[PDB]
Amino acid sequence: SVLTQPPSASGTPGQRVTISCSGSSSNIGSNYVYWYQQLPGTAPKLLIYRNNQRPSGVPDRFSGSRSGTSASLAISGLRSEDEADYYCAAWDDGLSGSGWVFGGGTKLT
Amino acid sequence: SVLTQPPSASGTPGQRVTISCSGSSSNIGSNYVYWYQQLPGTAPKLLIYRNNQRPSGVPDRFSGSRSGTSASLAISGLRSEDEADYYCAAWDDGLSGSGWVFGGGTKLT
Amino acid sequence: NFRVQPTESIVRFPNITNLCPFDEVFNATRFASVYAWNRKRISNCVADYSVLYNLAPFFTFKCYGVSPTKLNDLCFTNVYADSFVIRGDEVRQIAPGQTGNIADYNYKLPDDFTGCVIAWNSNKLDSKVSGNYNYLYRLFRKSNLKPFERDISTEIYQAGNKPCNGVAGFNCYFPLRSYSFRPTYGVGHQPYRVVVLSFELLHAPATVCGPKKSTNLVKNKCVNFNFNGLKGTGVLTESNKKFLPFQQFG
Amino acid sequence: QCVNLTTRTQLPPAYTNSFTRGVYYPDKVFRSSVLHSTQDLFLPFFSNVTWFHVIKRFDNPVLPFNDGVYFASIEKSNIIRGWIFGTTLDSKTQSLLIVNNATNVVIKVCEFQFCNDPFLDHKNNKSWMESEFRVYSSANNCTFEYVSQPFLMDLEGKQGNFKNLREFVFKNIDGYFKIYSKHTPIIVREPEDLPQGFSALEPLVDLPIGINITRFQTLLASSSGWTAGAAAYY
Amino acid sequence: VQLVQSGAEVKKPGASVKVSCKASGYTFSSYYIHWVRQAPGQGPEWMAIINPGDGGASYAQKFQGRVTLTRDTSTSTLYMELSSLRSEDTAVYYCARAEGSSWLGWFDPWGQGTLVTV
Amino acid sequence: VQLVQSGAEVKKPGASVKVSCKASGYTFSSYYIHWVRQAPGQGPEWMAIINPGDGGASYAQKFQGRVTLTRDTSTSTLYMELSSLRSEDTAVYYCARAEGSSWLGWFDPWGQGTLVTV
Ligand SMILES: *[C@@H]1O[C@H](CO)[C@@H](O)[C@H](O)[C@H]1NC(C)=O
Ligand SMILES: *[C@@H]1O[C@H](CO)[C@@H](O)[C@H](O)[C@H]1NC(C)=O
Ligand SMILES: *[C@@H]1O[C@H](CO)[C@@H](O)[C@H](O)[C@H]1NC(C)=O
Ligand SMILES: *[C@@H]1O[C@H](CO)[C@@H](O)[C@H](O)[C@H]1NC(C)=O
Repeated sequence: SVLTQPPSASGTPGQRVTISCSGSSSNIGSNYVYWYQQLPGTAPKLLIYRNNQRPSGVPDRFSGSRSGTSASLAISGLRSEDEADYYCAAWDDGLSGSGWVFGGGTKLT
Repeated sequence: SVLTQPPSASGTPGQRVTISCSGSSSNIGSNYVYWYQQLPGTAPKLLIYRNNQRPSGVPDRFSGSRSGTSASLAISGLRSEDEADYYCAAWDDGLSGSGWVFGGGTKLT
Repeated sequence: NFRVQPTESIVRFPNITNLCPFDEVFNATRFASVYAWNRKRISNCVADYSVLYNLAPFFTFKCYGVSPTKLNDLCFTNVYADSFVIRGDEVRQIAPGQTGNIADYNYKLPDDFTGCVIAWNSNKLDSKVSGNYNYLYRLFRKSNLKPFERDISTEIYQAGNKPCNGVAGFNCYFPLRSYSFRPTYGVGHQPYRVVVLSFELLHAPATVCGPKKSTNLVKNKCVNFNFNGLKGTGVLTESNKKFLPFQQFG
Repeated sequence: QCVNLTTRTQLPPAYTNSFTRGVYYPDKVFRSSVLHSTQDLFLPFFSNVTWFHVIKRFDNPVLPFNDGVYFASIEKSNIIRGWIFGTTLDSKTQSLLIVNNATNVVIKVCEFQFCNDPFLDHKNNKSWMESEFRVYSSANNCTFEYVSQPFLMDLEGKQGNFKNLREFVFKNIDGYFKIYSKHTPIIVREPEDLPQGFSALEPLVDLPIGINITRFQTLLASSSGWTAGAAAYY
Repeated sequence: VQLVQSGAEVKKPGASVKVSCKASGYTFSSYYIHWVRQAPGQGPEWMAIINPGDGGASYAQKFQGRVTLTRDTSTSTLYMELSSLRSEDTAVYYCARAEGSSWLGWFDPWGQGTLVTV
Repeated sequence: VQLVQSGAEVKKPGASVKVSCKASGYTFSSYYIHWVRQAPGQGPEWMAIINPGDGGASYAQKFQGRVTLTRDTSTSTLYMELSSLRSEDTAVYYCARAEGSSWLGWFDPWGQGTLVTV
């Protein structure tokens, strides 16, 4: 549908917080989700497949999961380098259009 | 808030004069109001209690009461000793600081 | 065929006149901490939740499953009285679907939550000039807890990958953090006493409710005024038949 | 705490015909000088019922519970104080309790630190006294609490001429727990079998727990030398 | 084994803006091509999915018909010709790569994007 | 039953001043002390609260950190220290008694005050 996202994600260096996308029916519970991180000044880069495995290789300090109609990503060992914007992408399959819809926008502090 | 007061209260002896202190929300509606008299050359004194009674002893000609989000004090029987100035005090409970924001400043002739 | 129609009309079941001891779990002096929130499954009396306008600053009054206008008319079953003291900024994230430092590690609500929360200012009452370092919360834990769960353990958090036991230091932090409450703090930082209800209309038969209405006594009239009660019309007269103490109807 | 009392043994229980007992008021809707038929749970007429006897005789048997149970305790000494409706009693499933000691009539349906056989009876052998008093260190999961009028009990006891006759009917329908009783403290005969007669049973209390129970016990109230009175129940 | 964009600048509103990026690397007939638009300060919106060879095209609801794409195999160019530009049409375009013969799955790396303003 | 003050003179700008006012009469250890300053052309503003014994003080937003507060019972001298004195802070400081272990209430009569100028 619209894929509501929190406006920001608070954090301090050296701890674990969770960032989540909440969606409607037949958008998150139907198809898989995709997590994305946008570093400033760089092209965006893939970080996870369907949340059961790592695509090429990342340390396992980041863990993704689904719960009902929402998806969540727990991050630990926070650094000042990883302060970026997080996005989620999903296949919508809604009425009058079924595009690759994205989430809102969050900022990591 | 700011608790504005008129700069002066022109009057004559034998005439009743009313001074009004204009407050804001959450200062006069719930918080009690105090009227203080500043004397020249000596220490300030507790002019009146909460607006029902006298501190230690005074004629009931000194009247004071609150209404809405404002306060008022009616003083009659003006003498040479009554030539002074008054202040209004109210609890603040404001944003980023909850000290004692007093009133403005008046002048009685 | 002619017929006489009734005038003042009602039906006769409500007969209550029961006492209801309250305003002590709501207006206490000592209250629970953030993680020390306790449960009172209230099944004592009427528990009128509508007469709460004596205290003006009840800023949190929204309720989701039921409306306050139609609150004290239906019957609930096993309502939970959970009370804790938090800051004013955390009041806005008590609602389900919110995120924060208290919605994942201390106390979280289900997405199908029934009930609502009542909060009010308690800074003058709960804030000393030297501070009140007795209400404390936990920020560090191994994993996120389930809703309606209490954590009591004060073991040292192993944030880093270094073996430490008991003694703190580098990458070994104390999870429980005491609040720094002062009366000069602004809105949202003052200590706010918070009470939340969970009606949970399931499982057991309903126990806690009361209409408590009343009417008059006008003998031998073609009306139906009857203590606002159970269905049934007619006229009301005086009958001399005898009942045993547990008898109700005829 | 848990004690290995053990000595688990069984005795052949005597069987006696119950003639016309266990008739109670069905509903709280009434009528006068008429005849009416009800399709309810009753004790069938001229049935048979077990008879447990207390003499060096100990008996707290395992009794199955199903769709309501009728008791008839005939006694003067008043050893019996309550009933435990518990199937596990290991503090994971809820168990009932009927314990009101002297003046406080608090009944706490809760999970304490209770073992398989947490005794609640006697003291210095024959005398009547509390169940080691302190029975739980702290409350972890408590569910129900209710105080009522104190039941008609007699202090100490007397053997012979069993005046007290407590008839009870226990039912558990759609979460409601219904207790019916007709307390008749008038009989001067030999105990033997059930007395011949008819008496209705008025309701006393209904408690909204919401759980189901299919297993219960009884709460009769040193190593060498046991002295106890005589009792009987059905 | 990489994709680079083309250069552009500000154009007049209500006109046509040509945008393109090259394609090189692996085989071409069995890999779908995604294009996606991203606005600064917000989330990106999915633009188009293209099958090479026969040049199959599909477009979203908000861009159906108002945008035109063309594709080819031998020259390996991928054109859009934007028309009806608003202040909403000031964003950065990205051309991508897919799994191949399937429009569901992970997204292969994008280019450097093209910024367009009115 | 009266509060007496100390004296002060002209101080250099950007320095720290110390005021101690002796209190006699009521109980020293069970009565809060309000510290205010009165300036010409304006009214008095609260700037410090004194809890005797441990000296636990809750300063305002504009008076936090810049004010050093010390309370005792043996010497019975309420030490107040101000840093970064300028020409704006030239005022008469007053220390007054309060309700005692409760902030809200009336105000006790004030002392003669100590005038500080820069
Ligand atoms: C009872 O006996 C069993 C069998 O060994 C033993 O495990 C248990 O600890 C004993 N309990 C007590 C209270 O003696
Ligand atoms: C019923 O009671 C009689 C004793 O009168 C006994 O002999 C018989 O076995 C009992 N029947 C059952 C089914 O228990
Ligand atoms: C009954 O409860 C009261 C509670 O006030 C207690 O003081 C008293 O000791 C209790 N009596 C008992 C348990 O026999
Ligand atoms: C009687 O009570 C005392 C109290 O300590 C106890 O030591 C003793 O064993 C008891 N005797 C009997 C026969 O119960």
